[PDB]
Amino acid sequence: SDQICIGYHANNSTEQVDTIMEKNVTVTHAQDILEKTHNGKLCDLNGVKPLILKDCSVAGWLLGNPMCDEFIRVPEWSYIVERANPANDLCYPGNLNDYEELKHLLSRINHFEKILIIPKSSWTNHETSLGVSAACPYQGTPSFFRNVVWLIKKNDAYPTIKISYNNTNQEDLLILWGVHHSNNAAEQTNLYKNPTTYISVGTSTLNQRLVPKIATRSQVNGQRGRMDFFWTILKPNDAIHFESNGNFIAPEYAYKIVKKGDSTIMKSEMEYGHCNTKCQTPIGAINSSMPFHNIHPLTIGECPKYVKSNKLVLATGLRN
Amino acid sequence: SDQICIGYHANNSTEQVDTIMEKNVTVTHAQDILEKTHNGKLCDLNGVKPLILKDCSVAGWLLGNPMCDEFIRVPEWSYIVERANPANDLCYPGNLNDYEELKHLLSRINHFEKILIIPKSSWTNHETSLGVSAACPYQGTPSFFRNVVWLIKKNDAYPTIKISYNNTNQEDLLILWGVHHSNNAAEQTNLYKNPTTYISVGTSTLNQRLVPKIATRSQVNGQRGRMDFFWTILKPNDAIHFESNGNFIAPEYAYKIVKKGDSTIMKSEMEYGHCNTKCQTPIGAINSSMPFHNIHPLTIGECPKYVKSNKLVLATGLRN
Amino acid sequence: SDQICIGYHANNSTEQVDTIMEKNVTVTHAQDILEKTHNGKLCDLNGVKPLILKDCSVAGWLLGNPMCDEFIRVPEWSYIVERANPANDLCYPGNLNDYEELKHLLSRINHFEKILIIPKSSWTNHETSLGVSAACPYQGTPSFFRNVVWLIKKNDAYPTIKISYNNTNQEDLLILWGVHHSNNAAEQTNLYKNPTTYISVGTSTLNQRLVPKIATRSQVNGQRGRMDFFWTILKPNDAIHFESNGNFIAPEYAYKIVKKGDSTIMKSEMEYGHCNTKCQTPIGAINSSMPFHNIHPLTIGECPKYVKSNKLVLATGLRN
Amino acid sequence: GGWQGMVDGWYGYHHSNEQGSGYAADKESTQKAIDGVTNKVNSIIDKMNTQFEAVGREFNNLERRIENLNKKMEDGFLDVWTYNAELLVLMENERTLDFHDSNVKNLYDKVRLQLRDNAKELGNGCFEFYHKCDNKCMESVRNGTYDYPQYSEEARLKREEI
Amino acid sequence: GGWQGMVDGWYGYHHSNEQGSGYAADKESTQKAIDGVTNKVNSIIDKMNTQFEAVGREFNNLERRIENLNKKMEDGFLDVWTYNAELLVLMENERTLDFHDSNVKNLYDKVRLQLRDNAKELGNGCFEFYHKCDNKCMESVRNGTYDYPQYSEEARLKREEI
Amino acid sequence: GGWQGMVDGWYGYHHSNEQGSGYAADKESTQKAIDGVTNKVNSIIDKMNTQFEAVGREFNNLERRIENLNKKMEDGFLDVWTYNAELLVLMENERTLDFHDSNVKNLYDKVRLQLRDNAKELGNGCFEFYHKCDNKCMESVRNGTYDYPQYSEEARLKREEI
Ligand SMILES: *[C@@H]1O[C@H](CO[C@@H]2O[C@@H](C)[C@@H](O)[C@@H](O)[C@@H]2O)[C@@H](O[C@@H]2O[C@H](CO)[C@@H](O)[C@H](O)[C@H]2NC(C)=O)[C@H](O)[C@H]1NC(C)=O
Ligand SMILES: *[C@@H]1O[C@H](CO[C@@H]2O[C@@H](C)[C@@H](O)[C@@H](O)[C@@H]2O)[C@@H](O[C@@H]2O[C@H](CO)[C@@H](O)[C@H](O)[C@H]2NC(C)=O)[C@H](O)[C@H]1NC(C)=O
Ligand SMILES: *[C@@H]1O[C@H](CO[C@@H]2O[C@@H](C)[C@@H](O)[C@@H](O)[C@@H]2O)[C@@H](O[C@@H]2O[C@H](CO)[C@@H](O)[C@H](O)[C@H]2NC(C)=O)[C@H](O)[C@H]1NC(C)=O
Ligand SMILES: *[C@@H]1O[C@H](CO[C@@H]2O[C@@H](C)[C@@H](O)[C@@H](O)[C@@H]2O)[C@@H](O)[C@H](O)[C@H]1NC(C)=O
Ligand SMILES: *[C@@H]1O[C@H](CO[C@@H]2O[C@@H](C)[C@@H](O)[C@@H](O)[C@@H]2O)[C@@H](O)[C@H](O)[C@H]1NC(C)=O
Ligand SMILES: *[C@@H]1O[C@H](CO[C@@H]2O[C@@H](C)[C@@H](O)[C@@H](O)[C@@H]2O)[C@@H](O)[C@H](O)[C@H]1NC(C)=O
Ligand SMILES: *[C@@H]1O[C@H](CO)[C@@H](O)[C@H](O)[C@H]1NC(C)=O
Ligand SMILES: *[C@@H]1O[C@H](CO)[C@@H](O)[C@H](O)[C@H]1NC(C)=O
Ligand SMILES: *[C@@H]1O[C@H](CO)[C@@H](O)[C@H](O)[C@H]1NC(C)=O
Repeated sequence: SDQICIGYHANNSTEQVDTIMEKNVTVTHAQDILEKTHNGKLCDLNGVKPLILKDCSVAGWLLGNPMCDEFIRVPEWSYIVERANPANDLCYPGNLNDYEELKHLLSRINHFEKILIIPKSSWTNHETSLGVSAACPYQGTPSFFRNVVWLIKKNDAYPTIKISYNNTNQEDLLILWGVHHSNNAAEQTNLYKNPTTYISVGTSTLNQRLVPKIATRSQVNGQRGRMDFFWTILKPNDAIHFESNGNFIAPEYAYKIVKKGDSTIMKSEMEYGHCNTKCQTPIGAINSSMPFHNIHPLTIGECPKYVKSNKLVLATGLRN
Repeated sequence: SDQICIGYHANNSTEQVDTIMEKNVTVTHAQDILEKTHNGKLCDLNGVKPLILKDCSVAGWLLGNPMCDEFIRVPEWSYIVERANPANDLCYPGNLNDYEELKHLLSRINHFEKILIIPKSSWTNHETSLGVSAACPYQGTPSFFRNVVWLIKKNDAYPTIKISYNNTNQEDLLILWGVHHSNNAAEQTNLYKNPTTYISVGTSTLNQRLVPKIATRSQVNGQRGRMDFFWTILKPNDAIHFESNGNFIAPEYAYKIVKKGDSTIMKSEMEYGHCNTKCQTPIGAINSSMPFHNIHPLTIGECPKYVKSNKLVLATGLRN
Repeated sequence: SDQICIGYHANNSTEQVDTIMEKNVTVTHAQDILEKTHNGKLCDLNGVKPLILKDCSVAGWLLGNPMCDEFIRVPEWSYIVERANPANDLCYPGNLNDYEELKHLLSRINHFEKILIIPKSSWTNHETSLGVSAACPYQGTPSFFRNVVWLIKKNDAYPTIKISYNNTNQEDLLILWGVHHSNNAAEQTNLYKNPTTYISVGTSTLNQRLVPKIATRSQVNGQRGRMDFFWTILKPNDAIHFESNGNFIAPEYAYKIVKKGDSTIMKSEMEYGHCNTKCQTPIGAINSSMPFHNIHPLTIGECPKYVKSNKLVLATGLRN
Repeated sequence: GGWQGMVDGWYGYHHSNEQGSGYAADKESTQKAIDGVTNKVNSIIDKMNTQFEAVGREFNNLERRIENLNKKMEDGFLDVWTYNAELLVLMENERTLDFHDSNVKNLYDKVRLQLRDNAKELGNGCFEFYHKCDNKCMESVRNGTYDYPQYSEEARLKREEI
Repeated sequence: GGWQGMVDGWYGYHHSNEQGSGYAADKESTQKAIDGVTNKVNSIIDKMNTQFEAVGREFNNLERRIENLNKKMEDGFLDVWTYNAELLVLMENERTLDFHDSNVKNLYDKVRLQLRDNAKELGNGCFEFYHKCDNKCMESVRNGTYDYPQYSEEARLKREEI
Repeated sequence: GGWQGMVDGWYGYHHSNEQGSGYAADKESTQKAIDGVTNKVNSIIDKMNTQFEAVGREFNNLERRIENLNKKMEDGFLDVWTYNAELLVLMENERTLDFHDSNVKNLYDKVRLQLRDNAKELGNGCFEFYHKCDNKCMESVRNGTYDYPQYSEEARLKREEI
């Protein structure tokens, strides 16, 4: 006797899926909406390459620690990659003021150009070749940060410096300078003659005065002295006014800077991978349309939403 | 032969609705739960009016920049509205310390009243009528912040000031004063006689010392000098103790203040609209019970949840 | 005439439940997923006891305010509990620098041990027994913070102190010291002889210089003077170098500290309950597997998600 | 398809007999759906907890890290609310439409039950009677009181004819 | 309506014949519902990710902007979790009740299919037999083995009697 | 159970007659389910708003309070998105499976309606014809054109025969 039956598809899929009332339900077809993979590499972000600092910190790179002696132009970048512990940082120990906000400012940069603003030869009444230290070697011989100048007394004098630099460029300028904290009265006269010293710095917004702290400290990189560095953004028609009678670490170079956009500092040990992406993680780039991912929380770019899951599997087919 | 049928409503609605499995489904009735509209105006918030500053910054208003004289009282307010770029701010250039925390403190105020605390006439041994500047004009003529006094040497002397003010009111007092950074030794003796000066300020909590920074700076509003202003909340039975031998910008007026709640500063170019609301945005007030809105993120009040959508349409009726 | 019916369970449950389309639906069985209860007590967190400070602030406890004489010697703790307003804080008025970050650092501590680092009897050329004040009474008699020493001139001299302490322990050391702001020139010579004084403090990272602010201030706890305290973490092989010719409040004791994890400061008026929990609130511990709770927002531990509800009731049975 | 002619409700009947035809809305089940759909919308609205917040831009040019923290927070909640609101609307729309479906198919069923073999399921939502069903007969199927015995035999004998 | 009598399960049968009446729960489909509803509750509970956090008020009187930032974050999450939790409970309650419905109507259907015209759908969940259904006949409909031929004719002739 | 043999679709027919048996898929309702399930997935994907963010660790060792604030925000959103994603998948899976069910039971009903008493509902998804249904008859029930008139009599006779 003739029969017609109504039924549904089946196959040898083992794909399993959970439901709010049932677990481990085998189905015919399924789709995972969790992105689990990455390409293992550091990539450009929307067409622009990161600034990969390698064994230098942002500070060492900026100030020109002579172990970072590699000053190549990258004139723009989309993020900065630093190692967890760069080996080259402040070779001569001390500080960089507002360092984190500076790194944040520099995280993404549309135009960056190193320019000479105050040539070494312009210091006629001070020594410009004796401010070097075993703490900052270059080719094993004592040296110093290459973008600033540690002025020393000449003959037996340090006349009071009064200079100004006008930003005649069309771009903001990032300028840096510093103060040297000497160790005692003898060292102070030995280097600068004048025992009681100061540095004054003025722009249209800046109004700074630095005074050395002549005191006993522990040794770092062989030195008990310290150098405290400071910075400012000198706007296109403004000028910066320096005055000092000692302990002044002067600008030499400075940087034309155009901003446009923000990012952050990525900590990764990886090297450039000659790739492009919309979503970078410190262990590799993500290339996905999926709405969720479980790769890494410290992402830069436009990424899926980070979650704690192994598996987000939607049923598409039937019970099997 | 007779027939009965079962069926359902239909109409000439074109309303469309999406479903998780179907798009562009025409339905009979529908309801949008996204608030898209606002009244285009700046309103009171729960019955209390904002402080609308117009062409002044909070600093210019507080210090009494003479282009802001206009001192009508609002004795209380629910939020402050400042223009993106108020024209009148620190006429004599410089700073106001902790400015952003001050603005946040003043964002919402339950009682606010200007009172005289140290009358001009009380300065018998200093000049009180020569501290005016072309940087702070009133109708083309040199003037100065109206709530503080720029004291000058008298005869050829500036004896050391030692004064105190006890807060005998029942309310906290917001008090402001400043230090003048002169440009060089000649100007310093010209204005204050004494070359090496200071200001000391003490209360039950405050323990401050200010020292002028006599240095070269760029011109702003015609001036190379600067004035750095500072503030404190003097509690009802406390006293404030000032001491200075120069460069002191002294309180004259001060403000009774009662705090209660918190708010923030709204940036808007709009003017008051003689309306009331529970939810203000910088482009207009929202009056809604809807759970979501897409008007503006910078809301003050009790608002729906902000989202990125054009349209949140629930089906209420049938397919059509 | 014979009949079979199909039906379902019913009972005399009054449990009610809402649905998205219906309210107040009586059901057979129901389950509330909102945790509403707590044990009313302060407990250990994952096996480790809190530091319960009672009538002392962290500052008063750390510096050894003599009304904090209750040093039961907890060598580790998981969180700190303070009362809303500890009565015993800086008995001699002033400040503790970076107080909030310090508290955050000390919120959870794996090992904590008070050790003597500079014995009182080591100060041969300064008075060590005269630095006491009615502001810091013990048993009604004048005293002082027990972990630091208020050095005074001896004979009629205060020779310049130059000392250093090397951390020969295997653990970081939390060290504290302070500067005394005297009230006028007479008091200054009376206590320290030298009129113009300073304190310098140096480690491998620290480079500090403190100068007293000799000025008029209001009375607090009977005193117009102030003491500003400062701290540092001295790493295992580093040394700290102190130099002063006056106004120096010197370390005596310090603390071996091992860190490991982070927590925060809990404000509670309650009492230790000899209990353990995963989730502490300031009104009691929570012991639950429920996904939500409405007890209190200021939780420490792993808690359910805090919500504003009375009731989250899932139907398990049928309509009744 | 659905019916333009039915104006007094959401679900109902078209009856075609001797006295003329016409539409009648099922009052009770229409009201059920209105109450339910109304409760749904209100629940979606009323369950939202609203609180006072003041949102501005209070951080300066040397507090950009904290400003970034606020940005991530703001953008974060915007992402959460957008996705939830959009999906909630999608899901509840699916359900609302399925709810209407189910209500209509319950009407059809409760009629099919009463009629049994006294009528012929045309398979387009309509029932073709094997007997003569006046306006009171029609009204009776509508309020669930139609009496099957009354008509069995007239239907029993109109059947085996064709 | 539901049955105060039936105590050994969630869904079942009341049988009314000569030997006396009584209730019998359907074991299998009752267990299916208990498992499913139990899984639902556990899923709602077990899927919550919980992590250690320490929540306090660590900012001072000149850090009110940051404190505000923390407030907006805390309140933000409270609003997210409140809405989600409340709506989740509302939606899953709707479904749980519909699930019971669907289970009962599947029982009714599988009986309706066995009986066919040997019984009369009373329309209140009950079937009125056109024949004599003893306690073994009753048991047979319950375990899906009721045999339609056995009774057709005793029914076919009590049916054409009305 | 489901059918290994049906290879060309999701829902369909197995026909068992004289010329041999075989499976055929119902095109229309299979396509409706593929469209719907495809929409569901794309909706769950496409409704996610994605925005640029830069997530790092920019706070120093004396900014641990702010760092903690960021931690609570990050973990917060992770807890929100984890729960919502996990539950969403659980709930939509339930619905997708119920959707398939409902589609199959609607196929079954549209056949049941063409056949009426010319066949016997076996109650396992199959229809047992009371007449002889060749491969063209079979094809006719499949494309909805089965002609009930042709076969009424032959079925009437074979039905009354039992
Ligand atoms: C910074 O310099 C500009 C430009 O100054 C002129 O060009 C320079 C290369 C140099 O040779 C100067 O001597 C020139 O004066 C200043 O802007 C000018 O200011 C002058 C002086 O009052 C004014 O009359 C002009 O209008 C401006 N000229 C141009 C070309 O813009 C500027 O103010 C200097 N800034 C500071 C803060 O000192
Ligand atoms: C600040 O002022 C108050 C009030 O001063 C009194 O009232 C004035 C109007 C005037 O007549 C004064 O001479 C009075 O002294 C001081 O409070 C009084 O002083 C102490 C408390 O510290 C105590 O002897 C009194 O009971 C207080 N009386 C009242 C009515 O409050 C207060 O001490 C002064 N504060 C400082 C820091 O000096
Ligand atoms: C801090 O002291 C350590 C410990 O060194 C020694 O033991 C002390 C108790 C004391 O007796 C010292 O004189 C001893 O030298 C110093 O550690 C030494 O490091 C230096 C190298 O810089 C070297 O002379 C020693 O061999 C080291 N010994 C050990 C055990 O490490 C350390 O340098 C001192 N640091 C400072 C900043 O003073
Ligand atoms: C559910 O399934 C989990 C993973 O399943 C694994 O792969 C499938 C294809 C099977 O071969 C299964 O046996 C494998 O282990 C299990 O590990 C898990 O324990 C299961 N959970 C329950 C509640 O049954
Ligand atoms: C869905 O429809 C969108 C535009 O629809 C328009 O608005 C409504 C009010 C109707 O009246 C209709 O006539 C209009 O065309 C499109 O943007 C979109 O592409 C459509 N969806 C699909 C799947 O094509
Ligand atoms: C629903 O019920 C609300 C309060 O419920 C009360 O407590 C339960 C346990 C019962 O005893 C109930 O009868 C009580 O009223 C009412 O206050 C509320 O108005 C009701 N709302 C609606 C829409 O029915
Ligand atoms: C990501 O994946 C696709 C498909 O696998 C691949 O071809 C390409 O590398 C990526 N595409 C885009 C649009 O980023
Ligand atoms: C908001 O709109 C409602 C509803 O139309 C209106 O009646 C009410 O007065 C308005 N509320 C305010 C505060 O303007
Ligand atoms: C929590 O409650 C259980 C049982 O309700 C009780 O025995 C004990 O007090 C608590 N258990 C744990 C593990 O803290």
